[PDB]
Formats: sequence, C-alpha cells, structure tokens
Amino acid sequence: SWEVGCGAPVPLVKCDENSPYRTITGDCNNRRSPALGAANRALARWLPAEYEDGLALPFGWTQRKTRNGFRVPLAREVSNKIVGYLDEEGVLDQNRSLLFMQWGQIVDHDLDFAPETELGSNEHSKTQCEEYCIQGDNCFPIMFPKNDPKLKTQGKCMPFFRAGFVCPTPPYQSLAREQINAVTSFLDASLVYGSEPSLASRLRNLSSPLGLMAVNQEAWDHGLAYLPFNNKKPSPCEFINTTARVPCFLAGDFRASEQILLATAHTLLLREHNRLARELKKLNPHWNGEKLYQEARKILGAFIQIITFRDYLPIVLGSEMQKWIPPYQGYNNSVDPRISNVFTFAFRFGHMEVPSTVSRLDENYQPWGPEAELPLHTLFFNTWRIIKDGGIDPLVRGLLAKKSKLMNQDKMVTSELRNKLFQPTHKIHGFDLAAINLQRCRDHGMPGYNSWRGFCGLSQPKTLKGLQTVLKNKILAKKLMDLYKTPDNIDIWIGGNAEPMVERGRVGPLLACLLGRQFQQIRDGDRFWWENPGVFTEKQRDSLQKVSFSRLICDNTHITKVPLHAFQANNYPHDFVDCSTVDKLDLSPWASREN
Ligand code: HEM
Ligand SMILES: *[C@@H]1O[C@H](CO)[C@@H](O[C@@H]2O[C@H](CO)[C@@H](O)[C@H](O)[C@H]2NC(C)=O)[C@H](O)[C@H]1NC(C)=O
Ligand SMILES: *[C@@H]1O[C@H](CO)[C@@H](O)[C@H](O)[C@H]1NC(C)=O
Ligand SMILES: *[C@@H]1O[C@H](CO)[C@@H](O)[C@H](O)[C@H]1NC(C)=O
Ligand SMILES: *[C@@H]1O[C@H](CO)[C@@H](O)[C@H](O)[C@H]1NC(C)=O
Ligand SMILES: O=N[O-]
Ligand SMILES: O=N[O-]
Ligand SMILES: [Ca+2]
Repeated sequence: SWEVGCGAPVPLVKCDENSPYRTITGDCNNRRSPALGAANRALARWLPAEYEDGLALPFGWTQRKTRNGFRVPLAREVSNKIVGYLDEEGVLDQNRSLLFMQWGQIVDHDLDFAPETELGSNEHSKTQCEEYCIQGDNCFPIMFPKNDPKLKTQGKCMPFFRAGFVCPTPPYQSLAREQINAVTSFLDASLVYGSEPSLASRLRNLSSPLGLMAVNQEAWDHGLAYLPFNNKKPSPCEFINTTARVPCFLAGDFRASEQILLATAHTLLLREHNRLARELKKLNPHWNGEKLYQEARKILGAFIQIITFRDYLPIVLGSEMQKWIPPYQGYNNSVDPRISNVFTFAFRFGHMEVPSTVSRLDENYQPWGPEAELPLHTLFFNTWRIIKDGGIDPLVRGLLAKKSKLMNQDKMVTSELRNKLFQPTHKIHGFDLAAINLQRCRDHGMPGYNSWRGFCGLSQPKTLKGLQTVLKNKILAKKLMDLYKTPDNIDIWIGGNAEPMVERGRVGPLLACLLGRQFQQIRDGDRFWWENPGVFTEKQRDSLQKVSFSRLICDNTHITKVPLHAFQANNYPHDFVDCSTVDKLDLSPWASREN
C-alpha cells in the first residue's frame, strides 16, 4: 500500500496469545498481523481501485469524464432496461428452498458491512440530498432517466450516500479511497454476538451467571425467546406501522430486521445459543457465565461454518466448488482472511434469488390464516408480523416449503426490491436495490467486468458477438452493449450475474471464481476454524459433524416435520420427516470432568 500503517483503530489490541476464544473484534486471529480480518478496517483490494480521478471520485460522478472513452450509463437506466420484469409466473427455483436465499443473506451479514459515511445528525445535507437531489461530497444521488415512471411520482432522484472510508473520514488520504468493513471477516457468528465490545456486552445477560444472551422481556413465542427490542428512535420498524408500534430487534448485526425472514433467522440463532448454554451448564455446573457464553458462541460459530461450507457453498458453486475450495488441509497463517471489496458485490447474486412473496404456513404446511401470503415489500422492517401474527414457526415453515427465485437473464430482480424497497429515513416503499448496487460498485471504485474476467483467468469479450457467446444470450448482450459501449465498462454486479450458471450451481464462472477464492481464504486463514487441530477435540468434532439446519429448527421452534436437506426444494408431506429421525448435537464431549 502507498503508505503502510494509516489505521485509525490499530492499537488497543492486547493479544492474549493463549486466550482460547476469538475476540469479538476479530483482532488477534493472525499472530504476525493481528488486525487481519478484524472489523472496522479497510476491505481488501484484490485489484487496484478504479475511480474517475484515480483517487476517490466514482465513475459517473462528472458528466464529461468518460470511462475508456464512453459515458457510464445511469444505474437506474440499467436497472430498468436489463434488471426489471413484470411477470412473476415461472420464476421460482424448482430445486432451492427459500431458506437457500436466506442463508446467503445470513452468511453475507456475518462477513461484510460497508456502512454509509457518518452524517446522521439533523442537517440540510442528508435531507437536501433527498429533497434537492444535489450531488456533492458524500451525496451521490441515483438520478432517474427520462421515461422513468418514478419521475412522475417520486421526484428526480433516489437518495444515495457514499460508503465510509478509513483514515481521514471527512478529508482523505493520498492512496485511493478504501471503504471500511464494519464486521469481522471471519465466519464467526458476528451477526449474533456483534463485532464491537459495546454491542457484544449489551446483547448479553450479565444479570445471571448462566452465559445467556439477553432475550425479549415484553413478548414471547409460545414460551420461546425473541430477540430484545432496540429501543432507539427513529425506528424503521415502528415507522412502517405506527399503530402496532413494534420496534426493530437488537442483534449482533445492525441489519437484522431489514426483512422478516432475516429477523426470523436471527431468532433461531439466538435461541440456539441459549439452548447450548443451558445444555452446557447441566454438563458443567462449575462453569461460570463467561465460560458458558464463550463455549456456546464457539459452538454456534462452528455450526455456521459447517452449514455454510458443507451444505451451502456446494449448491452455489456446483462443479467449481472443488476447483476453488478443495478439502481442508489446516490453518495457513500466510492466507489473507480479509473480505475483499469485490466480494461484497459478488455475494449480491442473492438479490436475484429473492421472490416476490412470503408465506406463513400452519402445522399441515397449509396457508396460515386468510393473508398467509404477503408481498415482500410489506415485510421490510416488519417485526409486528412476527410478534402479533403467529411468531416464528409459520415463517420458518414457509422457508422450508417455499422456493427461492431462480436467477434468469430475462427476470433478474423482482420489482418488490427493484421498485418498492424501503430504506430507513426515506419514508417510502419506493427505492431500487439494483440501481443501488450499481451506484455502490462505482462508489467503491470497482474495476469493470473484463478486469475481473482477467483476474479469474477467463476470456475478455471485446465485441457484441464475443459478449453474446459468453452470456449465451444475444438480446441481453445487445442491451448491455447499447448501455455500456464496451464490456470493459460493464459494472461487475450486473456483468457477473448476467453469466449463465455453472453445472449444479447458482452462479456463473466469474462469480464462482470471486466467491470461491474468498470462501477458501476465510477458511484457510482462520486460526479458530472449527476443523483446525486444537480448536475442538476429536470427539467434539465428531458431534459437530452431525449438525443440520433441519435440527436447528427442531430444537428451537415447535416444528416437528422437517426435510433432511433444508436448502433443496422440499414439498410436504412427501419430502418431510419427523424430527426424531434427525441427528442431534451430542454435547457429551464438552462434559469437562474437571475435578
Ligand atoms: C429481502 C432480501 C434482501 C434485502 C431486502 C436486501 C437488502 C439489501 C440492502 C438494502 C443492501 C444495502 C445496499 C447498499 O447500500 O449498497 C444490501 C446489501 C447487500 N446484500 Fe442484500 N438484501 C437481501 C438479500 C440478500 C441476499 C439473499 C444476499 C446474499 C445471498 C444478500 C447479500 C448482500 C450483500 C453482500 C450486500 C453488501 C453488504 C455490505 O458489505 O455492505 N442480500 N442488501
Ligand atoms: C398495524 O398493525 C395492526 C395490529 O397491530 C394491524 O391490524 C390489526 O390488524 C388487523 C386489521 O386489519 C386485525 O388483526 C386487527 O383487527 C387489527 N387490530 C388493531 C389493533 O387495529 C394493522 O393492519 C397494521 N397496519 C398496517 C398498515 O400494516
Ligand atoms: C437473564 O436470566 C434470568 C434468569 O435466567 C432471567 O429471568 C432474565 O429475564 C434474563 N434477562 C434478560 C433480559 O434476558
Ligand atoms: C499457504 O498460503 C500461501 C499463500 O500463497 C501459499 O503460497 C502456500 O503454499 C500455502 N501453504 C500451505 C501449506 O497451505
Ligand atoms: C436438486 O438439488 C440437489 C442439491 O440441493 C442435488 O444434489 C440434486 O441432485 C437435485 N435433484 C433434482 C431434482 O434435480
Ligand atoms: O432501531 N433500529 O433499527
Ligand atoms: O440488509 N441490508 O441492509
Ligand atoms: Ca464475521
């Protein structure tokens, strides 16, 4: 890097080199380089940033500044002409449950968060971005093209604020701008426990010595725990229904209530922690609060690793799985475990797997009540539909029995996300996640499609006919060439997602490469990886080998009918089995006879 040692939060790291638990912040994982993979550091750059001014300004910022001699298209125009579709008939994934989409969002939240720069206080600035659509400093609004229906109902732009960056946070440094990752790069259940000391502690039950996570005190799920409420204003979850006045949940990750199924998934994970901590107490009555907390946390971290690497990545990466994530050979301390800037875009392939509706199903996996099925847009920042309309169980059934959207070159992102997205502070269900993704690519200084094709050892199409052959799609290639005049200029999110999916996977070759490398690195570069000799005992790892999502559900809801393979498409009752069929987590290897 241009000038090494520019970090604002570098010190305050007393690494206890025998401490057997992960830190919350991810510091002290790597011994030689203790900040590697820790939160609140720069995202890694696998390739040098590309900004219109070499330093900081996004391509598209200045009108008369070309990229390789062509203007970059408006993000919303690309969204409208390539990404949008009308007909939700036929879009569903006949071999992936809705859990497959949801696990992806969960894993993503474990690994990366690049928050908007801090300008939250009352001011003209953020409201003048919204109101007057005035580009400047961190305000980089998504301007509507002519012929955009939203022009007629919403104004001239959708607000957008540039991502935070390290070193000077209002002024800048002399290398290219580097965006921050606010969570730990390690797959470590940071979304459950938090990535900062403050939050980690606020989330805990330190009022009793049982090592429990705090649970909700105002509401219960047929006895089972809910996440605690986050009691700060303005609250988006209150804003979406002022009558119900039900707040957002408080979880290790800030985004937990963005949609009801993510909130759902967070609820399972918290309950798992508590069930593990109570189960541990009995087997080790002598263990204190810290000990029980840390040992539950460690088990939950392992669970997420296994589900991810054994269950999830094989049906994303398909044939490429082995090529990028060969079987584990042990911790390598030479591996950079940091999340890359490009990965935070590559893993947005999930956006094309989100379907337009969510169902609540009853115990016979039939519609729960008269509005069992709801449009996804009514479920952003929606906690009241959990609290006051059946709790978790009906939503979890729908995750099992309903299907993900299938990526489709003609039907990429459902209008529920493309046209009706809600964002805190902006008051309308009227934003476009696709447009935001594209603007964010520019904001983060992303190299274009051919740069990444080059990086990944893939052919770099220079013409329409070349692009037609790579996309295997003449009309999409044409639309991409008409908007971006060269494939060199195609934004990586749309370019990557445009490629046909590899055999037995759900992403194309380029994304398989970007994803596969990242996941290989977060495994191989993790000192606390579950299968690393020493982290667990031989017998502990024999127990952990048997975890399943199916089992998580059985332990932590009142559901009794589960598939064995929760991520594939399952129909009830054919592909469902009683919970007693399903292997448990045997915790007897954690018995410490410690006398
Ligand atoms: C209803 C479902 C979902 C909603 C509403 C949603 C919404 C969002 C929003 C608002 C952002 C912030 C975008 C920005 O300002 O740049 C975002 C970012 C992201 N989403 Fe999604 N998303 C969903 C599902 C998923 C899924 C299924 C995945 C992956 C399988 C995923 C992966 C990501 C990633 C990686 C980011 C970038 C995070 C970062 O590093 O900052 N999302 N999503
Ligand atoms: C806000 O939440 C309330 C409940 O907290 C929603 O509905 C209640 O909702 C339906 C009425 O259509 C029934 O369950 C009850 O008769 C209602 N009770 C109350 C307290 O009014 C209401 O529809 C929500 N509104 C929106 C726009 O989401
Ligand atoms: C913590 O534990 C005690 C006893 O287990 C319980 O009664 C109390 O409500 C818990 N506190 C919170 C807020 O989770
Ligand atoms: C570990 O990582 C480095 C990174 O390039 C690689 O060169 C080396 O061969 C690896 N060694 C082992 C044993 O994993
Ligand atoms: C469906 O998906 C699974 C992976 O989840 C795969 O192994 C299986 O062969 C597929 N079966 C069908 C019905 O295509
Ligand atoms: O209350 N905040 O999501
Ligand atoms: O989940 N996104 O804020
Ligand atoms: Ca993490």
